[PDB]
Amino acid sequence: LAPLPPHVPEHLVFDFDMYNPSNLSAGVQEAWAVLQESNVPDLVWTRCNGGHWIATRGQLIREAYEDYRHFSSECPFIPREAGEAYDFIPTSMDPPEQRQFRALANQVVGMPVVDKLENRIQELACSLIESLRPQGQCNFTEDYAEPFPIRIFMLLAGLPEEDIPHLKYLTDQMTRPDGSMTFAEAKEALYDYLIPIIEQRRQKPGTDAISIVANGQVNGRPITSDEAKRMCGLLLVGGLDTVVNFLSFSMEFLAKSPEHRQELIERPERIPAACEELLRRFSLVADGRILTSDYEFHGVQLKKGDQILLPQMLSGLDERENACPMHVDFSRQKVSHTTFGHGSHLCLGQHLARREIIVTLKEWLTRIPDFSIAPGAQIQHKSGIVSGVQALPLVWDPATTKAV
Ligand code: HEM
Ligand SMILES: CN(C)c1cccc2c(S(=O)(=O)NCCCCCCCCNC(=O)[C@]34C[C@H]5C[C@H](C[C@H](C5)C3)C4)cccc12
Ligand SMILES: [K+]
Repeated sequence: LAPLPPHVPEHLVFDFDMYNPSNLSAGVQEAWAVLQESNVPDLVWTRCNGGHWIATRGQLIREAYEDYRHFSSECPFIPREAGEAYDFIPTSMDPPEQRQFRALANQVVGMPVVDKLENRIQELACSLIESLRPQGQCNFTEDYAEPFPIRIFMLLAGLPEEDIPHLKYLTDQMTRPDGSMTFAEAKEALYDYLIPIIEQRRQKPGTDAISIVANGQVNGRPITSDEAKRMCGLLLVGGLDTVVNFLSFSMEFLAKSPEHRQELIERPERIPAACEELLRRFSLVADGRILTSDYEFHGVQLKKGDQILLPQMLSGLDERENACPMHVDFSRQKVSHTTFGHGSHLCLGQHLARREIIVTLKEWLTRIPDFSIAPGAQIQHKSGIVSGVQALPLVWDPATTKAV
């Protein structure tokens, strides 16, 4: 517990630990939802993780994401040292400089790219699932959720399949840390992999994402090598743990809810809506911002340099915006969430991510309509900037399945 700053009133202190919240055993969204109990104010200060604010309600979360002038992305992670070291593009930039970098990134992971990749996304899902189907078991996180998005990235980035276990090694070191290296070191090791590739594709561009970013123009001039690297690191990591962990949450839920599986089998037209309602219920990101100036917000004095956690996760779980928020209803009306963020940094990958989710749901239930959690296994969640599932052992009777 860091010393409480004298500008912070004691009545706003609530020592939530985003990397190890109490009651994690109840589920990680449930653990974060403690922040929305009736005796917790809308904006609190936690002394954990160096000390920082947390906005606990959708209205404040969206407001702060809109107000980039006060709430800057230059240090967007807790703890401060990680946020300081972090320099990916565009996530560590504010508008207006951010806008042209975001437009360049949009050309390589935005919507039209989706239609070009869609046949490979479909084929990859089907091939992975058929490999598992006859076995009657898998560790879903390891056997489907991890290989699916990284294979898609390698295709969009024009990288060879054999590079996958090394890239995985490198991203795990960053995003699945064990305290052996600092964020800065893991980040540099990732940059070491990308720097030669960007050099190569600046001399000899192709039509892959790295070539397009590395040869782009921004605010009137060519992008530098360093800018390209910082963009490519985000394009790699952006759709990896988010998708891995979101799919895992979704499949845990479906494994525990035969009635919702049957619903999507009998009414496949509801799968897009189901995707949105799972994105709401199993929202999983929590990053934040740094104050650019002293600012009073919702009656609370914020100080220049204070960090504020703005959990994307919480908006859709807020009872003030969605009734019975922990309940999953594929027929829910007025589904609201900020799962993909809000404001100037609203996820560029969201159309790709929804395609990945919808293809998985449809192709999984087509071949393996009936499955359960392995008997006896205790599913464990993890919490942090991207919350997730540690492992997801599933079982089924292969006689209930079909090759398609
Ligand atoms: C379920 C999956 C995903 C979730 C929940 C998710 C969530 C988010 C969130 C919350 C942000 C905003 C962060 C900020 O405001 O600080 C964001 C930004 C972004 N994400 Fe996604 N993401 C997902 C998938 C992907 C995928 C598949 C990619 C593809 C490479 C991707 C690319 C990006 C990029 C480039 C940005 C930065 C946009 C900018 O800063 O203007 N995302 N994502
Ligand atoms: C107990 N031990 C094990 C530990 C516990 C806790 C911290 C530890 C750290 S730490 O404190 O240095 N690491 C905590 C922050 C790690 C940042 C990961 C995000 C980077 C990639 N993602 C994004 O860019 C994005 C950017 C954006 C938001 C979000 C989703 C998408 C889009 C991708 C993230 C170091 C070592 C050990 C630690
Ligand atoms: K920084």
